[PDB]
Amino acid sequence: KLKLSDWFNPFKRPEVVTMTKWKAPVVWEGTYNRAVLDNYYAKQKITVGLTVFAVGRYIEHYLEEFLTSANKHFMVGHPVIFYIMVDDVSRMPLIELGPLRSFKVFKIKPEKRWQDISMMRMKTIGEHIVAHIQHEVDFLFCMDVDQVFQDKFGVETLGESVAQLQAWWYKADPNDFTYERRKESAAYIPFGEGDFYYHAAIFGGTPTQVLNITQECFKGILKDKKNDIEAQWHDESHLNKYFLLNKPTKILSPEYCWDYHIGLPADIKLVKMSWQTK
Ligand SMILES: O=c1ccn([C@@H]2O[C@H](COP(=O)(O)OP(=O)(O)O[C@H]3O[C@H](CO)[C@H](O)[C@H](O)[C@H]3O)[C@@H](O)[C@H]2O)c(=O)[nH]1
Ligand SMILES: OC[C@H]1O[C@@H](O[C@H]2[C@H](O)[C@@H](O)[C@H](O)O[C@@H]2CO)[C@H](O)[C@@H](O)[C@H]1O
Ligand SMILES: [Co+2]
Repeated sequence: KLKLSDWFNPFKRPEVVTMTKWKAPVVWEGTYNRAVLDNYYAKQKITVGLTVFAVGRYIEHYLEEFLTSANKHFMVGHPVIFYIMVDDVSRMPLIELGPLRSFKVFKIKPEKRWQDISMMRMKTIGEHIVAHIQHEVDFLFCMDVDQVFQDKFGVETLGESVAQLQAWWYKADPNDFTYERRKESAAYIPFGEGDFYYHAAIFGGTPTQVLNITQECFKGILKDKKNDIEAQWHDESHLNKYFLLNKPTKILSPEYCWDYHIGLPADIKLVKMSWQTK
């Protein structure tokens, strides 16, 4: 059916990494033919899902900007369902959605520690994949709420398993990655090992793969807590361990999740999504 040559040309971005040793593309602005993919996926009649959690003061503020920008830039041309997880549903703001967009809201019990809020996402996402999302969408993205779409974030990002390159580390040496380095943690990665440092603010894939991502991360979170240890960067450490062992079939460049606090080097041609201030 579809082959990499049909839509992806790595040679259009020669100054950056565009392919991995396991044959996965790194999608940079200029390398992809979105028109070919729009037509390809429209034939298939796909629906894309997007989960976001919002707890505490995050609820009304970031969520409005996130959803407003998402409705504007996320997978335009194809049906989308927004899955919104909140602790108090009263905080859910009213965002008018465009054609073929809808949403569902669920009330979640907020955890005590800010670290468990972020990590408990993994369990909750898996539960809703089994309960309904596996029957509602063909691809699924899970995103932090404290970020904002800036340009088209389209079907060029879809794949079996999708990882995001952390903007601060994509040109760094693996020995400088902030992996979990304690052998006692399930997320342990030795020095000299690792392909990239992936950002936990964006990951996706088919519901099947996302279930495995979130189930395996959650089990590592669980094993760690039972040994009274918490990974350096919590779920992100476990996600990086997971993608080390289970290579993503597609990687998104830092253009798809950029921190302007870095600046704007020549590598970043067109930002599709940017961090919010932390
Ligand atoms: O009080 C809270 C805490 C967390 N969150 C949710 O958890 C996400 C992660 O928290 P932050 O965005 O505040 O922190 P970071 O930018 O440091 O998050 C990054 O590091 C985390 C681990 O520390 C996770 O790996 C996360 O996926 C990754 O984007 C938020 O986007 C939000 O969706 C809330 O809604 N409210
Ligand atoms: O290292 C993972 C961690 O990165 C944070 O980003 C830091 C970055 O690591 C640091 O080099 C730079 O000086 O400041 C950035 C902003 O604090 C992310 O904020 C965090 O979520 C993790 O992804
Ligand atoms: Co964040």
